[PDB]
Amino acid sequence: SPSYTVLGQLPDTDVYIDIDAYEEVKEIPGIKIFQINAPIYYANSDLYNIHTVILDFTQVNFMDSVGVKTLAGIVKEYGDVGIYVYLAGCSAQVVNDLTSNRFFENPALKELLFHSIHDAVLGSQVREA
Ligand SMILES: [Br-]
Repeated sequence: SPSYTVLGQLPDTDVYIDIDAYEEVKEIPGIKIFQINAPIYYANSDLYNIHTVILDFTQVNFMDSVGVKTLAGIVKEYGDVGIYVYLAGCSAQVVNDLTSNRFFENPALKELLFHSIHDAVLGSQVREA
């Protein structure tokens, strides 16, 4: 797909890249990591035993209101079956757009933000169930 890329972990590192880019790269059991390559309403249409979905926002420079509403729906619906959706690598600008479009109307959703993918992975290790 051009709109998302599935990432894996280079074993025994904090490096996450395209699962197809290198043979020894492996997905982490229980976690799906998707790099967003196009506005999320696109990647979402493709989407349509996992405890955590990590969305890598490193390539995202801004979000529009349609995208934030789409993301909010993704977070809510996974959440409703107990799966956390983490947002990794959001720029200050992206978090500003999220905020403007009322993504953090419930301030608890700030806990879904992490600076790096590895930070998100570690954050999924132990948390309220
Ligand atoms: Br977006």
